Amino acid sequence: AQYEDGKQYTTLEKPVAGAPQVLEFFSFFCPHCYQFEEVLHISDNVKKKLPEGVKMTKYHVNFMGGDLGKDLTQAWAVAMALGVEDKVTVPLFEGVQKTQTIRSASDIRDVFINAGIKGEEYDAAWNSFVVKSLVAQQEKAAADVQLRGVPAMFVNGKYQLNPQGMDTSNMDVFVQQYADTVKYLSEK
Ligand SMILES: COc1ccc(-c2oc3cc(-c4cccc(OC)c4)ccc3c2CC(=O)O)cc1
Repeated sequence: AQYEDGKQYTTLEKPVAGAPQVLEFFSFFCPHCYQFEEVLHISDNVKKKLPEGVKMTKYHVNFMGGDLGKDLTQAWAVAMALGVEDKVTVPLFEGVQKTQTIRSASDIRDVFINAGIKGEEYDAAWNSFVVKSLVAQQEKAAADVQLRGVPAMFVNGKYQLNPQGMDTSNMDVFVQQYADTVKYLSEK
């Protein structure tokens, strides 16, 4: 078998029902997550290898960064509620890891302000029960698979990507193996 459990992916002991087709977990504090987003563009290359109907879901996690870690998960909920993931992902990553200018909830907000989101919209979304729910959903999804590491990707609540079984001498080969794997799992 060219794909085998334990190599390119692992299988969940207890599967999760009702999960999204493709589910990614990441942390703006997470060094490999910065690489998947800015250097390797994992999500985008996965997306391009799937049918157009497949739903990709990406969630932030709490277990890195203490207080800011949770602030970031609420802010990611704001980003999803407002639909501006594509406007704030890069500045969030660089604020936390490149310039290290994100050191409080107020600096996170600055990112959205600079990115074009009006102060009133941000604060209204930040404090909304819609966002509280989106925070709960992110947490719940993570809880379902006892997530202790990011970046992580799960396919149909049953399969987890195992980047440790993939060649890393070449960034492009590595993301294609990763993307081709997601496609193979999406079809099991
Ligand atoms: C859930 O926990 C985990 C999450 C991710 C990893 C992981 O992240 C990785 C990133 C890269 C990389 C990134 C940017 C350029 C680049 O150059 C080609 C290579 C390469 C390999 C890995 C691995 C696997 C391993 O460590 O063997 C491990 C554990």
